[PDB]
Amino acid sequence: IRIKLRGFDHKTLDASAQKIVEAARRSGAQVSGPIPLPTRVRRFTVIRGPFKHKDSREHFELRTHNRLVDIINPNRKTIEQLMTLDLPTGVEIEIKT
Amino acid sequence: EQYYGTGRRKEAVARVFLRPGNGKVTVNGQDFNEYFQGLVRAVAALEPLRAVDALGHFDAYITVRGGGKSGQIDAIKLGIARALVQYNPDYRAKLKPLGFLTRDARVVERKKYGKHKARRAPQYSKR
Amino acid sequence: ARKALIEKAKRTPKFKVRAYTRCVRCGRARSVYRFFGLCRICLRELAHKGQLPGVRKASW
Amino acid sequence: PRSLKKGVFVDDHLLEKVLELNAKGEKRLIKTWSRRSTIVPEMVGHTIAVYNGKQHVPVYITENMVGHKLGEFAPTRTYRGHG
Amino acid sequence: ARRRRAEVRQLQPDLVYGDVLVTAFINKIMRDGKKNLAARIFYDACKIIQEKTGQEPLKVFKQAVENVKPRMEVRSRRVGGANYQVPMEVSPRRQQSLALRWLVQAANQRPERRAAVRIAHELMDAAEGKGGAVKKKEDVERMAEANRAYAHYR
Amino acid sequence: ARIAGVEIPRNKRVDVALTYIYGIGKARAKEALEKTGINPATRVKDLTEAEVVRLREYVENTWKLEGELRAEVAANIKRLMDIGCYRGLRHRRGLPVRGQRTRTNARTRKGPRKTVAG
Amino acid sequence: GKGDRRTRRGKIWRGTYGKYRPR
RNA sequence: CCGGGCACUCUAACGGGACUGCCCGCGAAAGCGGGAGGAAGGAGGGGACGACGUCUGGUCAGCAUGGCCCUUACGGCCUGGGCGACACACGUGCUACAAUGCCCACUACAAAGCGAUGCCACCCGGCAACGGGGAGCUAAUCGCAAAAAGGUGGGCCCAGUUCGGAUUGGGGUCUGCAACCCGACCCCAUGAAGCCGGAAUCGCUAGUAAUCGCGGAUCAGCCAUGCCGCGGUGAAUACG
Ligand SMILES: [Mg+2]
Ligand SMILES: [Mg+2]
Ligand SMILES: [Mg+2]
Ligand SMILES: [Mg+2]
Ligand SMILES: [Mg+2]
Ligand SMILES: [Mg+2]
Ligand SMILES: [Mg+2]
Ligand SMILES: [Mg+2]
Ligand SMILES: [Mg+2]
Ligand SMILES: [Mg+2]
Ligand SMILES: [Mg+2]
Ligand SMILES: [Mg+2]
Ligand SMILES: [Mg+2]
Ligand SMILES: [Mg+2]
Ligand SMILES: [Mg+2]
Ligand SMILES: [Mg+2]
Ligand SMILES: [Mg+2]
Ligand SMILES: [Mg+2]
Ligand SMILES: [Mg+2]
Ligand SMILES: [Mg+2]
Ligand SMILES: [Mg+2]
Ligand SMILES: [Mg+2]
Ligand SMILES: [Mg+2]
Ligand SMILES: [Mg+2]
Ligand SMILES: [Zn+2]
Repeated sequence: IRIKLRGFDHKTLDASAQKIVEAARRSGAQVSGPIPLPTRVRRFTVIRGPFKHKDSREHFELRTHNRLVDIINPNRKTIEQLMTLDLPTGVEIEIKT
Repeated sequence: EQYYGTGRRKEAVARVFLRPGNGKVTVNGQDFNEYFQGLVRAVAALEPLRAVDALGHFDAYITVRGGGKSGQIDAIKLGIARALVQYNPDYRAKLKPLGFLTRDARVVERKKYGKHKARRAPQYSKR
Repeated sequence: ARKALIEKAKRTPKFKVRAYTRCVRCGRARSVYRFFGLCRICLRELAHKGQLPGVRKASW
Repeated sequence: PRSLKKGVFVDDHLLEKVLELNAKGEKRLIKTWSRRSTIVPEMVGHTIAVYNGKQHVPVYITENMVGHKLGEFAPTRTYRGHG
Repeated sequence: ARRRRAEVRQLQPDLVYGDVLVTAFINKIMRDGKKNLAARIFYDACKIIQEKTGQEPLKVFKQAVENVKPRMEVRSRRVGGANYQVPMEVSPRRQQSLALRWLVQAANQRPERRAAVRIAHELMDAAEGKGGAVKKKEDVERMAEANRAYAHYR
Repeated sequence: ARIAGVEIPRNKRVDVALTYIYGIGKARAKEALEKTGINPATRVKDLTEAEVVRLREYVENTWKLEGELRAEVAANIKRLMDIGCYRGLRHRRGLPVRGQRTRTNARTRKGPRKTVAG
Repeated sequence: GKGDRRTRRGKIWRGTYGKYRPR
């Protein structure tokens, strides 16, 4: 079972990944560590002024950080315990297999 | 048995393994004179193997990726020098004075808004 | 011709090629970003106020 | 131009005019705005008043102007010269 | 620059003779970053030098550079309402720079179809006493000699 | 008058020499050599008379060329000019026909500059 | 040169394919 | 490709490391010169960041807002046209004027990005643009994607040329309700000026200039040779 968690802010995402890794060992299933995936960076470049000043620009970027967690064994006791966790609202999760 | 070196240069990364052998060198599964075919500076990578007399005493297995052929050549040189200095500490001399064991941190400069390039400015004209 | 243009763009046209994007904040028709639905001026204003999640000043 | 897998385009409001003429007294003066409509061989013999954006220019159709568009026979800009 | 003196760039000795002069000549031959093409041009010129005038190509090259080197040059300077060509000495670094630049330019002025033969012919021309570059050096030194009256205006 | 009433130059390869005929390009100068069994590498000055006559016959039978082609093009332009087409109007005045800008440039059609007092 | 559509270089400059720059 | 391993490269979080810290000399001192070590040495290289104020600077057409003005019209809807005009003048660019080159075939080596009315592998048909089937990928998995300059081999042999690709004729593809005014691309034919540019004028101090290709925003399509980025190859010179 593979859990992929993404977020805009890396600190809360890392905290969620560490929480998942730590809690997954309550009923140990040979936990596979939280691995980081390549951050995806979207860039936007705007003219600074409202009118006619093309040579002045401002750069903005939006980054998506991605982490992956795997459990080798199912561990149903530890699986149903993962339903109600402490998930920061900025962290978006996805479970799959 | 092995001796390892890592060499980075201008987006190019080289992994070098040294073994005792007749002197056969192989880059990315092919031959040296075939991978760098028709490139005059391709001998420069084996400069560290010439300052230390083990030019034909080491079989070298090299995997390069990234950058370009010249950057890969310099990455290979740095990796070979690092592997040689890992062969014994006494190889640091005759390599440090020639700078074979220093990273060259010259990267391409980023383009900036308002310029055609990193520093090339648009053509100017008063009036 | 500002309010009527905004409302007309918000309306469905007879042909699919007559639909064009406008800024959902000030109604601008030029330089409207698909990701946000906002024009560059409104995007800069909202980004400087911290109201665009994950959006930060870029420097590398 | 248009792809031959598609048919040659007529607005179907001017085609109805010439078609209805062809069996009901086939010669009159039609005013149209469909400059993008392609001339058809059936249209030969008719005088069509085509909008140039300001006025309807009368165009009398012949054989050697069948594959063109109506708008090519109503110039939209008046130039003369400089001076 | 106003503040300090520019630090000279130390070229890497070439991987055939270990000579930095060869590297500088190649850099003068190169354009648009095509270093391999310039090196091949020089080495084809060296081979042709090996065929005709069968002495050492390095010897012919160094002799050409020594023959083209100028000892005097005129610099412009306005004093009062008149411009003067003040004769001045040349540092050895500028001597080498001028010699290489003039050699490459004179070689490129020759009408031979291929560049590799142009460079070789110009090199063995400047080796003995002749060539466009030697003519340029003679012109420069004659100009500096014909202005010895203004040697105080520096 | 060697081929289609024109003299293709000697000392050049046959494919290169063929392009010297109005209406014959590089693509046709390869087609006319892959359908007459003649090597493009040979010079025109070295050709068997059978090759020359066969090439001339095939070329003059396959493609409209030279004066006939010029007549066709001029007739097409006259047809455009007479019917009052927009392209015909721009052909009358020597202005660009394919919708190019004329505020600047358009010198191939309009000729040399004719500076006036500003 | 790069302005000729009937060459590999010209097709590369225009970023298109055809007879002269096949894919 | 598998088992297997996290050695290595890499990925992304946390840390260390560089601070005139040490030795010699100069000087009250701040500091300056030299050396060792170190990946890195004297601000390590590049960004973000713009003081009190100035310019009656720009923007009422991005938005907001005082006053003035219109109110079956100076408001609103539709069709068509124009913003694409053209005796001329100027700015910024692109492509060249060739052999350190052009063309053809084979063969290498990147980075940063984008992708669900989407990216499209592969196969079939057309010279081709492209069309018809049709996997995989909500994407470190699948695709765009071919990198190009380069390397090897051959052809051209100093010509307005196998240089250069404007203009025009013809046949087509695709997007779009609709390519006439006014789209892009493919194929055939046409093959203009241009032989390195007057007075003059511009950029750039190192991975810089020059040169080569690649991606993105807007976007049905595209007039992008623009703009913002990315990497490949890689100089010359600074006496003063
Ligand atoms: Mg670059
Ligand atoms: Mg109005
Ligand atoms: Mg649209
Ligand atoms: Mg819009
Ligand atoms: Mg300075
Ligand atoms: Mg021809
Ligand atoms: Mg590890
Ligand atoms: Mg004012
Ligand atoms: Mg004003
Ligand atoms: Mg207002
Ligand atoms: Mg107001
Ligand atoms: Mg305009
Ligand atoms: Mg126009
Ligand atoms: Mg300008
Ligand atoms: Mg210009
Ligand atoms: Mg161009
Ligand atoms: Mg030609
Ligand atoms: Mg050509
Ligand atoms: Mg149109
Ligand atoms: Mg001429
Ligand atoms: Mg010429
Ligand atoms: Mg000027
Ligand atoms: Mg500076
Ligand atoms: Mg341009
Ligand atoms: Zn807005």
